[PDB]
Amino acid sequence: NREQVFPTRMTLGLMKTKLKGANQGYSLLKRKSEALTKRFRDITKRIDD
Amino acid sequence: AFIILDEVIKVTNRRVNAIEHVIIPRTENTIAYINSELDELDREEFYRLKK
Amino acid sequence: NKKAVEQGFNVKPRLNYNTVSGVNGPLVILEKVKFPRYNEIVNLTLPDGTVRQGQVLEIRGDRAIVQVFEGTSGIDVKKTTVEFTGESLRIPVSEDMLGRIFDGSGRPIDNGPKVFAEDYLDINGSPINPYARIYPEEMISTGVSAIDTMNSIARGQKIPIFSASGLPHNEIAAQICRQAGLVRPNFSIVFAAMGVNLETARFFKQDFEENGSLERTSLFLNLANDPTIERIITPRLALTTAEYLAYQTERHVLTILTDMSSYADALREVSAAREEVPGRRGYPGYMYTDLSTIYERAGRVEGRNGSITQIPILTMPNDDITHPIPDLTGYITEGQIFVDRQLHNKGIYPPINVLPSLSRLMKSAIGEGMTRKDHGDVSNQLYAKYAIGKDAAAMKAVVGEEALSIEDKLSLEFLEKFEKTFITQGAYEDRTVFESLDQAWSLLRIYPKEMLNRISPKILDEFY
Amino acid sequence: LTTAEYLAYQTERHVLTILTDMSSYADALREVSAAREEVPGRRGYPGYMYTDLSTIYERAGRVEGRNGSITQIPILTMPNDDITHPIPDLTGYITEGQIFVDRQLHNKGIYPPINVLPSLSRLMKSAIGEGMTRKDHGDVSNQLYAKYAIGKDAAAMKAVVGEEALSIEDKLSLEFLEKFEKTFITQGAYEDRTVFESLDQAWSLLRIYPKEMLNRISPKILDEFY
Amino acid sequence: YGAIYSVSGPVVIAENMIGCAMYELVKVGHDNLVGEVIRIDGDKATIQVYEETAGLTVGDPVLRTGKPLSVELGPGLMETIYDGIQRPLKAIKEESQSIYIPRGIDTPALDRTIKWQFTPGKFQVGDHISGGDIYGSVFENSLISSHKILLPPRSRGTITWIAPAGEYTLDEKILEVEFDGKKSDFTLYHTWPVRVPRPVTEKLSADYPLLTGQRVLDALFPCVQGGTTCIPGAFGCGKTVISQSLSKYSNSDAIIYVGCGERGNEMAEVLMEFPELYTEMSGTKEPIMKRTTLVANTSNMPVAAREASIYTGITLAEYFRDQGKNVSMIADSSSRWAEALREISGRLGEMPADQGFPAYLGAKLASFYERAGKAVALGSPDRTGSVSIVAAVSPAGGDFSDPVTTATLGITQVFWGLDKKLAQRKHFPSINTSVSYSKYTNVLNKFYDSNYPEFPVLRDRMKEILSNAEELEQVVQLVGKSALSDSDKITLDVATLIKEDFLQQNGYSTYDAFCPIWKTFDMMRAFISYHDEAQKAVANGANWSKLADSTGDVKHAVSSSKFFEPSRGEKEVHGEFEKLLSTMQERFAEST
Amino acid sequence: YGAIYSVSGPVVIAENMIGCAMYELVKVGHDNLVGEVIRIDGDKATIQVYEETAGLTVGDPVLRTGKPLSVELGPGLMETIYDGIQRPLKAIKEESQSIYIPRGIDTPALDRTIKWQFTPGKFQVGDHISGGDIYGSVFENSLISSHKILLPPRSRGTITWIAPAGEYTLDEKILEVEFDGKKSDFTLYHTWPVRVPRPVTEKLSADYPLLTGQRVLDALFPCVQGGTTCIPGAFGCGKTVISQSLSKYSNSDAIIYVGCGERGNEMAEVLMEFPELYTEMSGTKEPIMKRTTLVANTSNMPVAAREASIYTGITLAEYFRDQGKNVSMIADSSSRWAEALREISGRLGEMPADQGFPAYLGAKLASFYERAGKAVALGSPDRTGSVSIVAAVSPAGGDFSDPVTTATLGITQVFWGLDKKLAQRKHFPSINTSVSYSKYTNVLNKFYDSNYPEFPVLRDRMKEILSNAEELEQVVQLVGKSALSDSDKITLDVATLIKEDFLQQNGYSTYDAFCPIWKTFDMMRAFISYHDEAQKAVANGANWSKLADSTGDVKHAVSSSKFFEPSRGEKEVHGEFEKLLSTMQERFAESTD
Ligand SMILES: Nc1ncnc2c1ncn2[C@@H]1O[C@H](COP(=O)(O)OP(=O)(O)O)[C@@H](O)[C@H]1O
Ligand SMILES: [Mg+2]
Repeated sequence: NREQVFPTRMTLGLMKTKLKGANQGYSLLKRKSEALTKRFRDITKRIDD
Repeated sequence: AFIILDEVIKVTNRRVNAIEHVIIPRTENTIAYINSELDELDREEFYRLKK
Repeated sequence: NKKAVEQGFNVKPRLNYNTVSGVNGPLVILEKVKFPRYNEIVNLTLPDGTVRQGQVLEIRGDRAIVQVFEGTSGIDVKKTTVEFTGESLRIPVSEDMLGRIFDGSGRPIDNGPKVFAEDYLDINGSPINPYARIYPEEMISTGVSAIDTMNSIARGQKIPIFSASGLPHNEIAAQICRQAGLVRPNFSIVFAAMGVNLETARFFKQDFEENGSLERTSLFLNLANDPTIERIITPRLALTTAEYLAYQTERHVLTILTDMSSYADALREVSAAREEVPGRRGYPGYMYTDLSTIYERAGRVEGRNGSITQIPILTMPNDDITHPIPDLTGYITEGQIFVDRQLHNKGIYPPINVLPSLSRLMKSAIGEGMTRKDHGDVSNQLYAKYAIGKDAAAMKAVVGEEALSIEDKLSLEFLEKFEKTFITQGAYEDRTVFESLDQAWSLLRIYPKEMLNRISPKILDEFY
Repeated sequence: LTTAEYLAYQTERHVLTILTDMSSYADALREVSAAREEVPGRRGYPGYMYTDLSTIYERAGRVEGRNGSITQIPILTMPNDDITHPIPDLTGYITEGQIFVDRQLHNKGIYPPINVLPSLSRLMKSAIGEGMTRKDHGDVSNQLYAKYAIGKDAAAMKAVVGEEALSIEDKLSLEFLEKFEKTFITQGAYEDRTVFESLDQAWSLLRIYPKEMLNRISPKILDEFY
Repeated sequence: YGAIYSVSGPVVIAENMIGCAMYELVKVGHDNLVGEVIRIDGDKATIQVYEETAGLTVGDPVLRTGKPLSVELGPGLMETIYDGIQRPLKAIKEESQSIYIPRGIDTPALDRTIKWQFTPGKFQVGDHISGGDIYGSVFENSLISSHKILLPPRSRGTITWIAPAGEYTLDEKILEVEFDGKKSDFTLYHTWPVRVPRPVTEKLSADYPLLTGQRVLDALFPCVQGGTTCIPGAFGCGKTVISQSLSKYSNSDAIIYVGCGERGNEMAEVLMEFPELYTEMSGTKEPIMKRTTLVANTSNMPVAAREASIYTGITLAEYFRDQGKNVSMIADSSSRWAEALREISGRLGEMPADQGFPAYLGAKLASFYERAGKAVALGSPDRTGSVSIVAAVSPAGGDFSDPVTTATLGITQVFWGLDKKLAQRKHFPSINTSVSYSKYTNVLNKFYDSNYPEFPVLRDRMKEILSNAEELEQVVQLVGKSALSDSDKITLDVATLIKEDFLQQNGYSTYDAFCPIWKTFDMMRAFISYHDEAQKAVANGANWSKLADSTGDVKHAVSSSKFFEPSRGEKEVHGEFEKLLSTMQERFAEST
Repeated sequence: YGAIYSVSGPVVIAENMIGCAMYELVKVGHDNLVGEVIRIDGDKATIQVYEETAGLTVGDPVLRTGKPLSVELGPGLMETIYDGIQRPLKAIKEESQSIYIPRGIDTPALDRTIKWQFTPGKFQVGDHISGGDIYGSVFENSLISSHKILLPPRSRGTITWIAPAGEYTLDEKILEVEFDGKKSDFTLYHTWPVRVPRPVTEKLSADYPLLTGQRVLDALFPCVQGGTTCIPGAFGCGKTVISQSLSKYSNSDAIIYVGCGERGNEMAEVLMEFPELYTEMSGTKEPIMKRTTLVANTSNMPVAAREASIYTGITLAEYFRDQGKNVSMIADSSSRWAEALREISGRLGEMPADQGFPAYLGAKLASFYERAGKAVALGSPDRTGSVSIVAAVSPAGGDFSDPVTTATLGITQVFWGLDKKLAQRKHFPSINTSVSYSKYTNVLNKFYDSNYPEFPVLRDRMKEILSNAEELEQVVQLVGKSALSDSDKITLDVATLIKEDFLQQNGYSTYDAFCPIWKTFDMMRAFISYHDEAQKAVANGANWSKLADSTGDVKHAVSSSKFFEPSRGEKEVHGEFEKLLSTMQERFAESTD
């Protein structure tokens, strides 16, 4: 339930950078999933037509 | 296009869930533990300086 | 008959030391002390007439560093008068303590008389001889399935209740006290509140009164308003009373030490008042020993029919096992009952997460003789399948519900019907251990006979 | 601050003290504290840095009988580009706002390299009003902040879902972000922009949006100024 | 008497101080700077002076007050503005004619020049008197009339002489009590040590609620007179609205607002807004300041003052509780107080415990919160006051993992949870219903069954509706919204209506300034009845879109249930709510 | 006899005590509390007493024994329980008639009333005798027969008189040595200072394995007879149960179970269960307790006595090694010993070093763990004993970064790390197969080649399977199981089977309480053969899902091999395993066909 990181100030900064990047990637990928799902709904409607 | 798009959407949703439920909690727990250990080292240094 | 009376009929004058060298924090230092003891509880008289008790902690030549439980506040060099009793802190105990409410330091707040002492026992106590101990092998049917089947409390067990700040640990502890009883045949509860809220103390007192336990309960209430230094001695006083009533009276005693987190916070405050080692998270390096002198007063002894079961109620700060209070208490005590905020938010009562919970004294005190043959295998299998359920729930959250296998789906169903129907209980519902085991066998019969790999083949054939 | 107190309160004039390198001031506090036998606090700085910074900062403020004011621009220097450091933490506790200078903006040649997303003034509603500034100030600032956040989101979104798949409210927002960073935030070091000229530039930036899109602006101000 | 021996920053060592007590306030220096005694080593007595210590030379006399840090309890505490040390800011400004606080200013904490009307109590000469007994009454304000004069809790004995009715300045003798020697002479005031809680005969259970007026606060997350709550208290979260409401629209007969380390312009804002308040307790509008005592305490004040601000406030609240008045204490910037305590601990050199906070922070917080509660006041006559502590945590660094925030959340039974995002979304009072909670519902069930029996189940069902709507919103974000069933659509619509009308209360608006408990109960009844009617219509098989089209009138009536004015009150609003329930049932049934 | 100057916690600074050496045993107080001198600041001499300091007064006399803390070695201890300062708890209970240990009770460490049948050794009158030479033997009990009486080290000379065969107490003279014209009288017992290790002729490389009985400990991370061991883990991980099972079922001839900072109910459980258990060694069923002695120091006992208990236990183990017996000392918690050291250092006022633990903690641990090792005893006749140290380090907070854990891992050779995620969900032993290691596999290759040749290759295959499946488990937790290949599916399934059946060993069931070396080897053979057969069948082209559906019976038979009773004998069970493998091969061939 954690990462085997040696406690250090540099390691703390690296892990904060990792958390910020992961949050940014999570928001970006959630928005991309929403956009792709809108495109997918359009695609399936065109499939029915 | 429908099949490829569905596969890509499944992969992307899986990766979003994986991030939000593993990477964010694991990194947050690592941050908390590193902060606690840094506070512990600071407290040990404080006690040594007090001595 | 009893020769302890003869030494009682002796009067010992006490020296009143107006010589107070200095005072700092909670520590008041005396000078010109004539042969100071190491734990002589003194009676320090304030200039205003208030009398606060204190015990010396370090005694250099002609010097004694007294810490006062009520606090130094108001102590003046010129007017304070400190008399040395010449003996360590001794609680006046008797069989009449049962049914009386005492303060943090043992002074009766029940509006009744001072306890008519039958003996004066040192609160610090003595270690029980390990050769004189008896391994607790008598199961207690607490009535709650999560503690009786998954875990198991013996009679001499000292299993605490790990919980967070807002969890219903108090309601669980009161449930155990009102339902505790030997599986194969009463408990004189000794309750020690340390820094609890008035609401918590009132709840415990009202529960005992309404369940009738107040006729056999001796409360040692140390509220949050009470001084923070006598939280150190409140569990000592209650445990000395319990040790008396158990070993020297042959009464089975439940010792409920509420807010051991508050006790340990008082311990850290006392340590930080001195130049003590900071241990981990600021708690003293001797914390383990202190908590040992608290917890290890439980257990049964050879030749004496009494027993003491300690159910300390911890308050983990951030619901973290790794915190020093839960870690040290788990290292010392003989198990733990892990109250879970996740299950409490889910709405389950009792909110016991059985995975972090454990009981050393299940090994013996469950089996073919104490209860039915299948209990150990059933508990092991239930633990395994509950963990598989939690892991499969995490996998479902990560990668959707379709990717799960048949085993994962079965394990999710088991998890749902185990948390919903087995762990969950009413506040006043008591389940016999056999009924709990039958529910457990229903939950295992969710599975096919092949997947119950922790069940022995004979038990599985005879019980499936 | 003693000079500021004198001028503002015994002379009735407005001051605007501009302190510089309060990180250097905290280092001097560290040196002075360790000159005595004081044990270092959280990050080596004394435990009373909160008190010292509180005195220095709260030396300012308006008063009742005197028609003078003192304003402060402490101007910190964050050591490792973090707010968790004691100097920024305490400065944010005592003070009443933040203005953030960003390395990302500085590396793009944008002067002043101030990013308006982390920066805020808690007392902005009082300063930006109708009798003060011009009556569109608050709504214009809120709209600029919202559209700048949308511009950053769209800039991150373009490299993920392509430029074409962006909505109109994302493409126009990208254009607004480019014009905002390269013309509004980007200010000549010796270019004096009054509040009215800056607000006119802000309206010029906002005018690329049709009036229907500007939603944080009140209808009356939108109908009058657009 | 005493004399200075060593000055190294705030810490001062004074020699020739034999007989000086611990934590006792001493007048340090020729300017009579106030400081307490930290430790004693023989003659010496380490003193931490409160004000700035520059200029104190060796040989400066150190007069010993003889008493610990004490609150100046008496008439004239009500509409004054104080600090942590309880120094009158208005009187200091008037006396010094300067915007600054002169160093070592010793203005009396209560107005001695003002004359108070004193009416002797039931006690007469020769009758026994005990601590906390009311031996007189003083007319102080219009909101707070008959400011009951209390014998000091420690004092007791036989009454020797009691002053007759008339006007008497706070500093002159009012009562003489002989207890093994008539050494007691009592004025209109008494001094009580701040750290020592004022004793009570018995501390009852907090049963009656604290009706703050805000619908969400007094419906879903209620607080009790004598209960302790918590508030995030961050910037731009509605903390001002919550404080204003609790100050003027609550049940409290008195208000103690403490700042304990707030920012200068925030203090300016609160001390400029509170005198502008008006509470319509009587027919004529009168200021809320007539019943609200301020402890104004910025960051320039001594760290000792900032650490003692909440203690002084709770002692004032305890005093007004001993008079039988329900008191509400708003402890803004509790964390600021914790930071001041940490700074004091660092000055001591005491070992840090967690994140640098002292070892005893949790114990001090628990004791301070336990000092709050309903209690029957000491001595005769029997009267039961209560102290409510509403402490805005204002976490340091914007995180709830701080030791002080964790301790406050654990100890306080109610968390009201102002939401910064919801406040930014133009919502008031911006209460995050997902994280806010109240543990006083179990004890309030008695009052609710006594007055409004269905209110607990109504609020529980409203919380269930909101939680189900959150789940349905998550589902509608994950997949298509139209895939949701009719029941889910009704849940979403009714919960959106509840958020818009029931939860969003406009303080500025006249109709929603203070919604009484009866009107809140009636609105809960109306909303739950509308939800039940919609659920019954769905069960009947009617399309939800058609049902909404037909019952738009009932929905408009439910929305206007906000707009019903509590000015008429009592049966007029209740009767109109009874009529609204009849219309809702009829229109819903007609659509079927 | 000096006075007392200060009593702060467990340390007692004693004034007017010039002439007291470092680590000299003293009798502090009127109750004669046993203590050891730490510092000597002139006249004063700081003393760490091994009893409770409550009631000590300034001025109370302190006597200087003139000796270091000395354990008492000889017949008697084998089946007893002690108290760190080596006070027999049984004798204390009988003498005091109370359930508490009296303060400053001075009961002899070894019972003097018992008469031991002494048979003189090969040394006769006039023959030169050196330190550690065996001049006789006594019958301690049924299991420890011929408890060889060793002449104390550092003592040499010519035997002037040796007692004949008969029954003697410990006080009676047994042998007399003349050295440089000075006669020395030797008895059945002799005291040895615990701090100084007992001398040996030459320490040897350990080559025989210490059969713990646990499957994972025996196969994956083996330990030798004479090798140090460490078992870190949080509370509830299983270090205590692992230690108790090792003491019950190890092949070591003698067990020294040391309890430092361990709850007394564990000592009671040992004292109750060990007599019921029986050892198949010595040709007859003899109780385990006849070869196990306990050095019990409960957590609530005096703080300073934990170090004394460690040293007493290791010195008893060294004595039984010098007798030629393969001993295995088991410290309950070297971490609790280290916590006691930290408490003493903080009471003294020394520099905290790391986490408050004194700066000499690493050196003390290194010395204590270097006490262990296979060695030839000091004197004739030639014999080769050993001492294994299985010490359960208990980290604070469950983090293996603790100073005591790091120093213990630096000094030890075997790491049986415990995972709490496996401690929960009842997966004992909770040995974390990833971090755990054992550096004795290279030296045990000889034993494996001698007895079970395929043991190292099967063990390496199991380690590879577990590591590969751990990587695949990370991959599947990240991106699901759809991407994994067939062989990946077999690897994951077989490793889950291994963890559920082979590694998971219930120490309190009849079948898996003690899995012997041959049963563990057969089970590795079965599981590895199952993995190989599944891999071969899938490589032949059979779909893994259908193969699993068809061979569920074989998988259940493999998983149920842990239920085979070791009591049935090696011949009977090995036949059952051979039949299981044959039927497994037939079933896999039929499924493939
Ligand atoms: N091999 C095993 N078989 C069965 N149960 C075990 C085994 N190892 C440990 N346990 C269980 O773990 C529990 C905790 O004991 P243990 O973890 O050994 O104490 P410690 O916390 O000192 O390590 C015991 O109740 C025991 O039932
Ligand atoms: Mg253990």
